Amino acid sequence: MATLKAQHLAKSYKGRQVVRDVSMSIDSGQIVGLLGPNGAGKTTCFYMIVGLVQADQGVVRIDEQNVTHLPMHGRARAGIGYLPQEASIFRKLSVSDNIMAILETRSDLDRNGRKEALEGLLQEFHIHHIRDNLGMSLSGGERRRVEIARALASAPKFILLDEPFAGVDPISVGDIKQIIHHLKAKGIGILITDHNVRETLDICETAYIVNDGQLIAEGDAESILANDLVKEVYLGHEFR
Amino acid sequence: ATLKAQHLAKSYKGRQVVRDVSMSIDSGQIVGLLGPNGAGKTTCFYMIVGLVQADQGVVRIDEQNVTHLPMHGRARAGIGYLPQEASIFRKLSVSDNIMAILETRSDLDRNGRKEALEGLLQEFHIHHIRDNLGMSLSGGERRRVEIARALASAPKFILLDEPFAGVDPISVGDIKQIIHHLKAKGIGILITDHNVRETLDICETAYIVNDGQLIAEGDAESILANDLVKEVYLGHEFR
Amino acid sequence: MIVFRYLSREVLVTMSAVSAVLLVIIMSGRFIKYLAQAAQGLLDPGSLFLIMAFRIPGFLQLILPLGLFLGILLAYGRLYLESEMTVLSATGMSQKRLLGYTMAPALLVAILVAWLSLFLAPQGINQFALLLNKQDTLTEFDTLVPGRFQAMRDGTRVTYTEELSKDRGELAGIFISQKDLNSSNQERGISILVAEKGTQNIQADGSRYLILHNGYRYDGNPGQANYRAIQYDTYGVMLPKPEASSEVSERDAVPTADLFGSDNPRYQAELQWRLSTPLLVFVVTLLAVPLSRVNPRQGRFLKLLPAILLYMGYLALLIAVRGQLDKGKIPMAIGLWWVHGLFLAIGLLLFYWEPLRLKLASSRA
Amino acid sequence: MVKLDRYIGVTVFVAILAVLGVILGLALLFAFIDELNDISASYGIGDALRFIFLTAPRRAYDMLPMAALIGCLVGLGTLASNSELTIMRAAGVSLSRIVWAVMKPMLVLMLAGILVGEYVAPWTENIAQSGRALAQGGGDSQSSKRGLWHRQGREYIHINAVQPNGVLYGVTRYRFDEQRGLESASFAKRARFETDHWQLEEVTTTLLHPREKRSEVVKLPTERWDAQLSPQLLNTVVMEPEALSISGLWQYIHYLADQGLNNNRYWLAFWTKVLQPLVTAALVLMAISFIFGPLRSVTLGQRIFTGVLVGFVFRIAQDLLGPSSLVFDFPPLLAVVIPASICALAGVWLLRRA
Ligand SMILES: CCCCCCCCCCCCCCCCCC(=O)OC[C@H](COP(=O)(O)OCCN)OC(=O)CCCCCCCCCCCCCCCCC
Repeated sequence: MATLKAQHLAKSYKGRQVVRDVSMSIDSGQIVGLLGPNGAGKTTCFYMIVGLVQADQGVVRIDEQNVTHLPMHGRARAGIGYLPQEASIFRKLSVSDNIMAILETRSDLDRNGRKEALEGLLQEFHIHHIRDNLGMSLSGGERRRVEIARALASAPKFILLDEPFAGVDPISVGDIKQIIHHLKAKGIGILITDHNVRETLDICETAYIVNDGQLIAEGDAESILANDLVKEVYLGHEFR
Repeated sequence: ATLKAQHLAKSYKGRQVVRDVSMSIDSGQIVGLLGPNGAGKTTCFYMIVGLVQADQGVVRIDEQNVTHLPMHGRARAGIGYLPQEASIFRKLSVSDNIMAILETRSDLDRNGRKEALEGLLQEFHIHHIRDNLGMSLSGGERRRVEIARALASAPKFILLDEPFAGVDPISVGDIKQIIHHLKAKGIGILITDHNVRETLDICETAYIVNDGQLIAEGDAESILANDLVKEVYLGHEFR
Repeated sequence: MIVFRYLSREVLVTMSAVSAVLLVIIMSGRFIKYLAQAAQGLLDPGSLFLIMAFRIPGFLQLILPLGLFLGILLAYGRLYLESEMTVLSATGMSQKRLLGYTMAPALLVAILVAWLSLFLAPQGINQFALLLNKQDTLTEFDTLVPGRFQAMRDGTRVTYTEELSKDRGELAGIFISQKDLNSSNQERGISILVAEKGTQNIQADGSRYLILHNGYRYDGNPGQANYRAIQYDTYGVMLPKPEASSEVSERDAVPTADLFGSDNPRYQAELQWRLSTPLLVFVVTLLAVPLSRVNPRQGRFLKLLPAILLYMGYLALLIAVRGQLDKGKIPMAIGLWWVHGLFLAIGLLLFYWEPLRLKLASSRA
Repeated sequence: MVKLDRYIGVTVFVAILAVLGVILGLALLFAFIDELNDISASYGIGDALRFIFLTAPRRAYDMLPMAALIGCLVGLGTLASNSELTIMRAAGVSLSRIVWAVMKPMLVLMLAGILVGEYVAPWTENIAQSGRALAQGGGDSQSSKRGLWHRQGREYIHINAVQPNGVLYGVTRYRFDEQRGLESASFAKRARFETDHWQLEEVTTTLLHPREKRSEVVKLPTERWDAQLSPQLLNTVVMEPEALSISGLWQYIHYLADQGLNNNRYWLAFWTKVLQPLVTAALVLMAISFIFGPLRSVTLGQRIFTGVLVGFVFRIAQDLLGPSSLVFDFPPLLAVVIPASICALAGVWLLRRA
């Protein structure tokens, strides 16, 4: 049971202030959404948690271990995964090699352990039938499944998804939600940010609304959809 | 007026993308162009626009046949276009933004151009930002100025490319309001977008294109009840 | 061990392509120079595909470090643009580990460059000089024009004949002004060897063989009354081709074995120069990994021209320091290693910028 | 169509000016670094800096077409990547109208190029080269590399430096007799052109009677010289054929033709200086074709890299085909027409392909 806590985050680009005292918390086995208007500090907060943006104030700690000053690989070794929005598969490496290139860097696995881990990751995500196709010849669903398996190959405690339901067909969101539920069942604290409010609020069991660089709401779908301030600044009065 | 695309086809390297897709956009009609990402929907949209050379078929705007004319010839024939990305003239003011296209029109004289510019500024509620550079505009104001500039060339049909792309649920109301205002003028809007719910809401007729073929057409209720669509594109759990 | 041979293949392929393009461009430029010289009339058009063939090793040894620099830049920029390294870093890969992965192709490139520098460029330059001098494709004295003068270096030697004939004999007059650049104040070294007949001959044993048929030699400088008249026949004077000697010296052709035990400062400076071209490989490898971090807004190609300018400045500074070395001014103890260390320190500053910023921010809070 | 024309013209003009400034700065820096090799006591740092800064207009005029190509690429790609040309095309503006809008500033740019290359570049280039020669050439009878040699009936003259206003430095005359004996060897500090008169002020001749006697050095204060060297012709021979004006090149080509020498080196310079507008037009046409084709979505760095590479290839081909016309047998006109011809052909092809 882990806990990724972001406390009093603040960031100021140019001379203006984008984020101002946003506090978050994601447990283990919990799905959390980070929603808000485009111009607000939603993406900035997400990246400050990820490690791509250095927070000016505030701390980011996982299990009483400051990772706010560590670089991206330091956070990754601390147990914080990350999956980029666009396609990020090794184009010229086969599907098995995509996962093995990450399994080979694990210091707690031997050759037999790596073999069994690769077999388990291939069978579990139903990508065993394409275990030899190059990553450049994969469709969207297979590419996403291989990317998720590759991310899991490094054994993270938290996975931070960046726009999973981006430019996907209505049938394709079912696969993404199945994968996210599988990750939650495994015991990983997924955190999602996305433009697609409906499916994000459907899959997430807790949501954070960030407007004007502040946290203006928090709670499940019912509490978010019944908030006058959120309905005024973000969702309008005619949302669902 | 009436824009017709008939027996459209287009084959890329080796493979075939579009095979015998036929549509028809009337005047005062809002029409959608939906389908799976891989299928030939964007290709059909661009072939109607004039950005992709169709291998077969004919595009006829009313009596005229404009399948061979280039993009500017089609635009002179009365086909507008609004790109998905921001396309505002960055170094030109809003009034200059509209005027640089109003000067192109040959049926207007100086007084007519001035009156048209004043009417366009007053009609889209941009008369209070007429002296701001195009690079210093917010999303809503930029989109309103872009639509005003598109109208400044006096088109018969406007082919919007992804209007509800990465916008808040607040702004879709404004986008729908602008689209309905355009329709009330007598313009045959055509929308292609990823947002299935919003497109099926605002539109009046929809065209689903999968595997390069037209698999369904009609209003939103008939599209949502189609078994083939519900099995290839929407899914059985879509509303 | 998979990412290792993935990055090492991408970098090597891109380096090969870039090096081929750069070699083509450099050879084309040198060809325009030599073609202009042949147009002036001081070269044989037939002996042009060996002059360029024996100069390829030097161009390759000067190009391969730049090829590796640009190949690393392009390959790692492609990997950064395609979100392909953000997922390597988000799983545990450090930046020192990336440097260690990058230093494997650099070793092969450095071995190739060291071989070219120490055993193949001297031989090519030796053969090029042997051709251009011994084989005397056509000497400048075989291109004389009646009534027009001909000069060399800083006008130190000006040859002219009044009459030009197919037989190349009994020329009306040979106005040669062989002037010493420095011969002390009293004697200026300027001498005129004018003859009634031009004795052009086989010109085989001592390259251009020239003798005066009758002989009228004066060493008297016009400034003073001191006149040195030698009215006897002038002895044979041996004329080498200025082009071969001007660009290629003896230091560029001596074997590497002769530089280790030598004491002549030119030879020691040349040895220090030879054991430097492998070193730029590692220096630019360290300089290239931090520089290849790009955004989709910047792209791969933004910082290619600045990299080329930086490499050219590196080479120019090395050449200037070698000149100041073998001229006896800069002591041989320090050599060019201070230039190498300066660029190494620039690379280290580039590498440790982000860790330094992170450590500074951590202590501030 | 006034506002769109002004918009495109201003963008292209500013981009071309910036690219030209950067290219000229780099060229001047490289020239100064190269010139540092020949530093000396008589030729100081200030003299080298003055020469480098005085040969600025020549370099700018020479490198104008490359600046035009790269600036057109950058400026038009700025509009193309912002989707501001798709709007013009979708409003009823053809591709030919956009090409003409881009071409309108090019006319004034190439007119300015012709004017400078005919009136300003030769003047400053002559001033600069003369200065370097005066500095690097006052030592003695045979000191400078920038000197001139001439032959009279029996006299042999070596002029260390040739200055514009009919004045020479270090005039040395060797007057051999019939028996090839040195009748008189002289050196003069300066000279002045007065119709048929050349006044060799500060002349120290050393004549020698070969009747077994010593040479008598005589310090004449002023001597008349019956030289057949016209200063106008003297300034032409000491100057590179590409550093002369178009009119001066025409006059010298005809003068060479009258006597019977080979003027094929000067015909190349005449064609290069005259046909420059066509070369710039072809280059900007191909740049426009590039923008509307392969490079309508790439980033700025790729456009700059492509422009630089294409300019390098173009200049390499132009410099390869110059001496190739003289060593081989084909007119020098084809050494200027061919590269621009294929550039225009490729541009027209890529524009037709849209
Ligand atoms: C004896 C003569 C000696 C000559 C020595 C000359 C040395 C010059 C070397 C330094 C020049 C560096 C300039 C580089 C600037 C690049 C920075 C940049 O991005 O500039 C963009 C700038 C913006 O311009 P802005 O006013 O914003 O335009 C919009 C207004 N509607 O754009 C600009 O407008 C700024 C850039 C202007 C550059 C002007 C210089 C080039 C033109 C002169 C060529 C040389 C010709 C000399 C002789 C001419 C005789 C007629």
